Amino acid sequence: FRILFRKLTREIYRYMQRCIETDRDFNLNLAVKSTTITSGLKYSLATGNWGE
DNA sequence: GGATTACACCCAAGACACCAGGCACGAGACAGAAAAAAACAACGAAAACGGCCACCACCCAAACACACCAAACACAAGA
Repeated sequence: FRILFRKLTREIYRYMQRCIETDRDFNLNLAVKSTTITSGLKYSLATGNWGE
């Protein structure tokens, strides 16, 4: 979970780099790609390979 | 620095890339580089003042001699 959540926070940074340039208010519900942690946990528990 | 580490067989389970900066084209600005002109060096022409030979007179150089001093064989002294 630590690995996958640092992935997610890096995505949030990469997104706030672009969207903020537009100079708009953003609701953060399009800023988090929730599928990263879900897909990672599911991949590890379904394959056994413990990691990205 | 690499390279190799038993042989045969059975079963199950998941994936069979997604997403992000570079090539082309897509347009500005100082730098990669090109054109010019004005204060840089020299040379031609005129002006008059510094340079060369006279003229010149007083100050330093040579001769004469003075007395004075430094000096050198040797008759005498001496160990």
